[PDB]
Amino acid sequence: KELRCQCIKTYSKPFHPKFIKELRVIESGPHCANTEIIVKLSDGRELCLDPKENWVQRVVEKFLKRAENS
Repeated sequence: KELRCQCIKTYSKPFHPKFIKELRVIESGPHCANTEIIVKLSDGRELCLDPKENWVQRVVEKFLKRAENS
């Protein structure tokens, strides 16, 4: 399934990676001029995050490292 940009907005306040349970990273391409990072929170809500922000990069990496260790 091929979708246009899935994010309407990004969430701008830093938060702890403990609240992320799933990550999707969709590189830019014909479908969407921007890379999108979509996180699923503990309770199933989803947020998009700005891939360019340092805090976002850090939170994604911390989630990935935790998830890789189960």
